[PDB]
Amino acid sequence: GPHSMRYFETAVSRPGLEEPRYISVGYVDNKEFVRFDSDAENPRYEPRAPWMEQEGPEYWERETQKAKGQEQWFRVSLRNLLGYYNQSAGGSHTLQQMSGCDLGSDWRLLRGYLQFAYEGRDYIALNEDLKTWTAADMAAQITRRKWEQSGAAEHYKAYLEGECVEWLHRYLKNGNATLLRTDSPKAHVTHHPTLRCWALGFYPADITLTWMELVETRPAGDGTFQKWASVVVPLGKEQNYTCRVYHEGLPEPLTLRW
Amino acid sequence: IQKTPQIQVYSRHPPENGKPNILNCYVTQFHPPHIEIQMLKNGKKIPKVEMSDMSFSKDWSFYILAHTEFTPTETDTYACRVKHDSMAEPKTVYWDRDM
Amino acid sequence: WLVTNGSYL
Repeated sequence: GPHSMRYFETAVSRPGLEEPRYISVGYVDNKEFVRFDSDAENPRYEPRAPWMEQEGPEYWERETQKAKGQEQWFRVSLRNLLGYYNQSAGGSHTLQQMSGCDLGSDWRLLRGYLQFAYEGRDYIALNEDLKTWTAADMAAQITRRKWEQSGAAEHYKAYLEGECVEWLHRYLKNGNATLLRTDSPKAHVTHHPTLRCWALGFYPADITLTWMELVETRPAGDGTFQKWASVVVPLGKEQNYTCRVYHEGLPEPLTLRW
Repeated sequence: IQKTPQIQVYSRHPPENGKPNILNCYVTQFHPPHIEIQMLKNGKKIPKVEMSDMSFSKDWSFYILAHTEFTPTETDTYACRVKHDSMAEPKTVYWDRDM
Repeated sequence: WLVTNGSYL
């Protein structure tokens, strides 16, 4: 199947301050493996996954210095967006970035991604060709002209076909065991004045419950997830429905009733 | 513009009366990222409530998980209280133990 | 491995 790496970066300007808050989070196959946060007393890039402790000191020193450089880059770009949009530095503003790559079934680069959002809305994004930009509005068109003139797309396309694929290959080799894990859900059913099917303790988050109301899948905090789906039965007719749960951790899909 | 938070409040483990557990306030879909979350017991704030580390989603909206230990009883009520710029006043969400 | 950004916005 496919695989992916992503980095989610966030900068928030702080009025009357020079340094915005900068947070950077790494993801392999949508699982967080690294994080940096400018809020710490001595901020340092840190492993969020067991298999990342296999990397040595030069790794964490280098990623740390990179992150401080990115904090500066977002500080600049924030100042520029104030001008494009004629805003005041008296307000807090938010800039976000998603970058990384998807490897196909053949482990070759399938798709590269680089995109930015301002105030939580799409601003500019590098296209599938890793050559051209899509700008979201008139302000982003300024940036797009700038980046055309500077050839920034080349820098990114190099990274995406570069380091992104390499380091992803290596993060897959390192994280192999852990990343293949599946915890099967444990399920049960409750009656109310309304019957409810609970799936608890499962990983990864993709799951199907079928009898109806349902809640978005939620973290338990312990590395597993929870979901439930319910109906309103005809109050006298019990075994009103059967609850099936399909999840890739189950030897077979479960079946339950009240 | 700003996205108003969605809130779920639930225990990590199925609640038993008297048994040490963890209460979760899961807040999602919001923007800007700055947000303030509190946990309440019979209308009274709980100190020490730990924030998760904040992430954001594919659609750019922020999310986060607040959690603090708790010991459910038959009588005490629990709730989560969220202050965010998208709302003219903070939103409080009761803890329903079978929700 | 974190990408390093190019030209500023």
